[PDB]
Amino acid sequence: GAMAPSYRVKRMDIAKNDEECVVNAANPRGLPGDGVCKAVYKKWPESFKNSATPVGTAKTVMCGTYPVIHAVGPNFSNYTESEGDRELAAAYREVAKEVTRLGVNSVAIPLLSTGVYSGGKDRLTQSLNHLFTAMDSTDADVVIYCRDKEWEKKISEAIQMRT
Ligand SMILES: [Cl-]
Ligand SMILES: [Cl-]
Ligand SMILES: [Cl-]
Repeated sequence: GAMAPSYRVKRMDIAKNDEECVVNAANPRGLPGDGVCKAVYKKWPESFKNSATPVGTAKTVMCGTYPVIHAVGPNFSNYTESEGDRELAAAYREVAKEVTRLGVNSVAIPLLSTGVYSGGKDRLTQSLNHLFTAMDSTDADVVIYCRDKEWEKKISEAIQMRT
């Protein structure tokens, strides 16, 4: 575990993370995809061997000794708000299980279902709060990656509020 487990947020490409493992915002079929998923595919393409896994689940594949945790959030274009919310909470709980199993001291994580899976809605708070529900009981240092300046400010504020 980390000496004093923390939450941080960085505005940069998760493919250049400084953590012991990464969470991919994966699709269920293990395809290269776009956004985070495409950056992860370019950096760790070996990790997409048998990475296909259902919505609401996480599947880890090694790239050398570096773990890639393929987390499949729901596409809110396809799910109702109610059912999408259940599956988004589930994917984060499976991430917490994998991070614990691997014994890592840090993890890089994107906000699942906030990009092309958002169904055109702002899901910062929804996705962030499910991340906390899952990861609060783990002792890994969590580093949340985003791309938007206003999102970085809002995520930083949400972290500080709890402290
Ligand atoms: Cl960057
Ligand atoms: Cl997404
Ligand atoms: Cl973002």
